[PDB]
Amino acid sequence: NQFNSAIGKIQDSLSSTPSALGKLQDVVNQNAQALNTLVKQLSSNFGAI
Amino acid sequence: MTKTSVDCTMYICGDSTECSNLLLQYGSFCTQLNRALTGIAVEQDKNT
Repeated sequence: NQFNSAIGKIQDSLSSTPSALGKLQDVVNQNAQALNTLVKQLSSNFGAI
Repeated sequence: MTKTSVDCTMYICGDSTECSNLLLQYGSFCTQLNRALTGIAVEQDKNT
């Protein structure tokens, strides 16, 4: 009974409560944002005309 | 470790508007450095 119930509680927590995958999200963010930088750097003048 | 933050603008220029316009015209390196500096602090707090 008990281990079923715990599985169900994991089921609600991952279904409704957000921010449960913060680690994986953070990794994806931090990569995507390094790219958006490096792109956004690609349009700098660095002293040129 | 010690949690350090560095004001990239001031540290590079130090209260110089024309140096500031040059560096903003140079790209957005100050964000990355800052925001790694944060990451690295809030990681220190998390070790403890």
